[PDB]
Amino acid sequence: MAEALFKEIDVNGDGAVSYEEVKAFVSKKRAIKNEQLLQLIFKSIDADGNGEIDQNEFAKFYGSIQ
Repeated sequence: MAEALFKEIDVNGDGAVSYEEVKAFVSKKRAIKNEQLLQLIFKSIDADGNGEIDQNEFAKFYGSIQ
């Protein structure tokens, strides 16, 4: 309902979503090729930006747009 979506999309059960995984997630809703937005959003969504966003980072990031 909130963060479960991040772990839900991770069919690989890795609890980590990289830049590619992110772009794909949104791609499942439509077709929007954003190279700039992907890069920026990638580092933004990722708390540590370590290759991919971990469940923990995503959870703490979710709703942290205050």
